[PDB]
Amino acid sequence: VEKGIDFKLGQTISRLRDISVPAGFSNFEGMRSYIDNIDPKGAIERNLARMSPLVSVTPKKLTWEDLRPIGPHIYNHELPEVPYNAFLLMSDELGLANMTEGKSKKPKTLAKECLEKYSTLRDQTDPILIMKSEKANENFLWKLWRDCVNTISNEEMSNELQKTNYAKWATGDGLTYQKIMKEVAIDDETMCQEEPKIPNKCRVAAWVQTEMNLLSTLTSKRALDLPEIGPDVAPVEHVGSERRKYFVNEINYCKASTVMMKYVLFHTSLLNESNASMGKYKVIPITNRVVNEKGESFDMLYGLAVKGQSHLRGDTDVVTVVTFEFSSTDPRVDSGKWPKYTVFRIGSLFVSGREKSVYLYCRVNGTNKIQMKWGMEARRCLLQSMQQMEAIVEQESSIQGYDMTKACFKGDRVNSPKTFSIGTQEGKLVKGSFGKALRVIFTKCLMHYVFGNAQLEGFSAESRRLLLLIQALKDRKGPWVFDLEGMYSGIEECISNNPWVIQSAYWFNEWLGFEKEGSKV
Amino acid sequence: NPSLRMKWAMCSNFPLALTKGDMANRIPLEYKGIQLKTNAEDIGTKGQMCSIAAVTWWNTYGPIGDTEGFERVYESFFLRKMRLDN
Amino acid sequence: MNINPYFLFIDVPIQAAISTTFPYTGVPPYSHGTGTGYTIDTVIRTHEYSNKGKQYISDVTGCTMVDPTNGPLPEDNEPSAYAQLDCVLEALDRMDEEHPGLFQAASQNAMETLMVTTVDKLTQGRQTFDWTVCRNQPAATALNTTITSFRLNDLNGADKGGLIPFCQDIIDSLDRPEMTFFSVKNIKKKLPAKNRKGFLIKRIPMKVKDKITKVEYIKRALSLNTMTKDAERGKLKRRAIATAGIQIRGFVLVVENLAKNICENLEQSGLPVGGNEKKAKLSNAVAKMLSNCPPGGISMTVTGDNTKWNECLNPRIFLAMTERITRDSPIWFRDFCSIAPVLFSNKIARLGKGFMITSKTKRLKAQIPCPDLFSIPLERYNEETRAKLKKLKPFFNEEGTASLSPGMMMGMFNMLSTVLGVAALGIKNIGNKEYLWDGLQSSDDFALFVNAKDEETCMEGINDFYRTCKLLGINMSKKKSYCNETGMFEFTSMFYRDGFVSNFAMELPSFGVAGVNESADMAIGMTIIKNNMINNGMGPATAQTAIQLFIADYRYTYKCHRGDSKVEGKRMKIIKELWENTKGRDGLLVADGGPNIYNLRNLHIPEIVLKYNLMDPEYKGRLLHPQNPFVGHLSIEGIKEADITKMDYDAVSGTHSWRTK
RNA sequence: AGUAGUAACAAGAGGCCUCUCUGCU
Repeated sequence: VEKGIDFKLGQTISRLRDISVPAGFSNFEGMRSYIDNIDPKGAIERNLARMSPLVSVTPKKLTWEDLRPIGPHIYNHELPEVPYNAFLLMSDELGLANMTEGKSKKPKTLAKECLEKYSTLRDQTDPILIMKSEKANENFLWKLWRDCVNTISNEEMSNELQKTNYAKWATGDGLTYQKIMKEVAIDDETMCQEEPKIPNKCRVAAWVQTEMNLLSTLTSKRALDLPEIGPDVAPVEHVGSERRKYFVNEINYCKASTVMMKYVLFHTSLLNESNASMGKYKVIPITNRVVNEKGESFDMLYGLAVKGQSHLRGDTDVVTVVTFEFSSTDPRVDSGKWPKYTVFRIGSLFVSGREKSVYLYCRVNGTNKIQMKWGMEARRCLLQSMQQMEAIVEQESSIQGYDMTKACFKGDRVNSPKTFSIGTQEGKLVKGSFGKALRVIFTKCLMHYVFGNAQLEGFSAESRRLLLLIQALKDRKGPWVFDLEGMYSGIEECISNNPWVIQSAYWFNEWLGFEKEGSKV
Repeated sequence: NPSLRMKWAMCSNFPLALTKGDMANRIPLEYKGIQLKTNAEDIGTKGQMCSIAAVTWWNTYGPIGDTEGFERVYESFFLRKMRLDN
Repeated sequence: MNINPYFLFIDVPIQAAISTTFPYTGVPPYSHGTGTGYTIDTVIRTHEYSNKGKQYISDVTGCTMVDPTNGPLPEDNEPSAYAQLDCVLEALDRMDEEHPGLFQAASQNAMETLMVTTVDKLTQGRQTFDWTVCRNQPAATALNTTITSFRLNDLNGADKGGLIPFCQDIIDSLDRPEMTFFSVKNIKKKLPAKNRKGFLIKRIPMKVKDKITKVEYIKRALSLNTMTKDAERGKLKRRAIATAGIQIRGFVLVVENLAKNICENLEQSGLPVGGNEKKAKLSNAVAKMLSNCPPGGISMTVTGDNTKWNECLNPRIFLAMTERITRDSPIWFRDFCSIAPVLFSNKIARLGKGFMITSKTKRLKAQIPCPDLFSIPLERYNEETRAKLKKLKPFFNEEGTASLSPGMMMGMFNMLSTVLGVAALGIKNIGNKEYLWDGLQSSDDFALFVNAKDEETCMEGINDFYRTCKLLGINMSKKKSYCNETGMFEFTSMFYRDGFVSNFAMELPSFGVAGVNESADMAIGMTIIKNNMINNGMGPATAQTAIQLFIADYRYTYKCHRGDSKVEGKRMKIIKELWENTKGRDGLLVADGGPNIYNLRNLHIPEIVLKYNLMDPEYKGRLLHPQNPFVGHLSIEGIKEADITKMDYDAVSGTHSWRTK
């Protein structure tokens, strides 16, 4: 017999094939004979001729006048100032510094050695309440500070915390709802479905600008020291080693790298404690190790933290972290920044001969395993910076025929230091250097880590098309648009209460004003 | 997550699976205050567990084995290294 | 002096610094709760764009079906599913008559690959909806349970080995009057106790044999699991993805193979191209289109996106496509290549988990499942959910699943839709007017170049392309598309400006310990950096920083810092002792406390082979010991093969090749 | 409370009681 394959359909699949034809046919064989036999030529023109003229793109030519500012409700002075909702303090932190020889040690031990040196802040027992949150309990929060500062300073190895009434209040014990069978839920009339709580609508606060100002500058200490690689042999390794040794030499002493390492070490120890001890409340200190320009290692203690009951089965179950952090910033200077915090005044320090007041910011806070797991990997904030740096170098290498890293950084008799536009003092422009631009890029990556949720994702993805349209207007490519109100309304539903998204909208408006003003010249 | 699982395993005291023989009898039960391996029996396979400090104990003070002719086995990467070195 | 980051764009072009508009250092958004609301929304949106079509009732399943093909033309810029049949037939006929011999060659290649492959191809994929237990499973266990339950009803095609008898078993199982299967059930067995009650009601696992009817087997065969899309960057609000069963994978594989064989010989398809070939594809396309412009004429370029793209394509249009393509083919392959559109035109969405109703004063909560969704009055849901349920109600079947005729619902035909887009791009002109269009199409993304005498004729050609794609069910997003002159565009988030190509929207992966063992993770991490540097175009200094970040994470995870460092621990004591005892210290491994030597040129070499001629004889004796008690028994997976979640590393079986409990 | 953002966690399963060591030159 002939050696042909067999695939013969049943009855049910033939009926499902018979009822799967477009409109105008009866069975499958009529449709198959229609496609095989008849000729379709010339039908697209008739179908376009009988279609309505209201189906179109309606294209409009883009001008510099059709670009209104995005998000006009952030200048509205009846909305509240957007609060500070990051996990840890960034530009307001105060590390109690204790000089060591550089040996690593347990966190509990580090805090105990840092508090015995600064023994006037540890022995403070009578508080001075400066600021209180709306729903906080200042007596319970002060008793939790005393319980942490006594449990970190005893003469054992454990940092377990007893479940007292204030630790049960602060860690939120006994607040989940009990599940019931679905028959009792259906038969009961007072069991509705909860309306969702949408995020708020806040206006621009001035503290994000000072966060961007202060985390770009150079400090005196450095907490970043990446490990080694091999020697350099091939010339690609020479070019890469030159760009590395200039980028790291510019990024090392900035405040942002100190804040990045503080976040890395804290989320590491928090994840370790949440997986190791699910049932206990454990004291977790906020610490770091830092080094000045002579090689002297310091241990910085930034605060203490209480971890709740971490029985986190799914990846989005929340554990409660209560944070007590030292600072020197007066919380009554900028009152609209701290409604989430309870501040006490716990003492004084000598920075160089003068007294600085020392405040304690206390806050109930929370996190899930995905944010703690992505917290240990905040050193990716270097990579996205460094990669971006090379995209600014190689475009300069679209001009000449050698590695222009030294030319962009120092130059020679041919080149010059490429001044960048860095910011706006008093209204006029201000030009910085390449290292200052690298630190602004690194702080932008870091604040994408710190202040990043779905609002930042949606806002970035919907304003990138607007940035490409403005690039098209700068080049005089002459862009045409089809529905600009849709692009703008897709942008402006992402600006609710993220501080970085509101400040990005403000900065976008300022830069678009500069670009319009420089178009007329 | 296998990254965090390997992290929390290396935090644990005995995460490894030491096979039997006389070599698992050469490794002690402790060393300078570091308990290298435990000493117990299992339900089905009758085994023990050990630390990674025991692996470094093997690499520091373990017995010398025979490696007269190791380079004849994995010579692909040794040709890679021979191309790299010149 | 107020620092502004956007001022970076005053001295740098925006394409060169576009990677700061990718926030890839923050957390990708996850979805706590149920994806029942998002699935109900996707069902409503699918049935909303096609409600003006023919609505009827299936005489197989009883679900309410909706057919929009050859329906009325649109009258607004709202999305449409009314694809005319003669327009798709004319687009495919022009596509065949411009590339002669293409369709017959693609059909012959697809049949001569069908007559080769075996059922293990149905394991090299993704999760699979399991009809036995009504849940997602891996592909191997889903195929295994389907085979061992087909054996009870005398369906022995899979015992032969091929794919054609297995698909014959699939299309013959739909005619069984009763289907019996192995369902794992923890049916209780009563055990005594010494307590006040004396019984311990426990759940002992076993295997029982249950059976359903023919209609229930059909509705479980046509079913489609739904969930929420986790960790998707670039959108504010979440969305649902689907997942099909195992009764459909063997046909989807052949249809995808046929459309890939068409797309490989298409000169305007940016998929499945990959690497620096993509940057060459953009540059070649712009060069070929600027090599055809009229003198004194303008060449524009539309950078575009597709709105509701996999919700408005129909499976009946795909049935007509595969009936046209496989035309000069034998009858059995013409019936084989027309079964995946049949099973996709009758698909049934499963609605997920349900809705959690709470009582705030008594502090109680419960979860209403999908069958009992309409068992409570509708004024106990919130307004968004209440309008959703009022609009869902005519399509809900009483088993908790909702009918879903139109739409592709996630995209399983990511190549046949690409063929439809290229068929739309190949028309080039309507009514002898003075323009010509061309361009690239990548599944959902597309880029359209238009050459004409001025820019008014360019806009008229763009309008004709929009109105032409309305006739195919290809909806072009008017809010996410813009149009400029040639030399500045974007395709699959590869940006093109003045010949320069900026390749991005690839998040750099977790340069950290994978978790297999020490030598395995070192080899996997260095191969990750080398593959990123070859394919993704990662720079030299970026790759050296990635080496250093991986070395820091590696030394933290396995507690194996350098011997001349001040780090302390239970392992660093013996590590510092080893550093004290060693004469030649550069031969030590990273995990023994030695230094790092990896640079850009030796990422392909194993660590042991890289350092072998530098070790002390004692250290290589203890390291490369023959009877070392840490390895155990050998197998291929413990030597070379492990996944990245696949690669093949080179691990010399020394004492850093242990394994856990 | 808090995290979070269109919907969930703020322990669960059982007979007052049980089960689910952590050092970033």
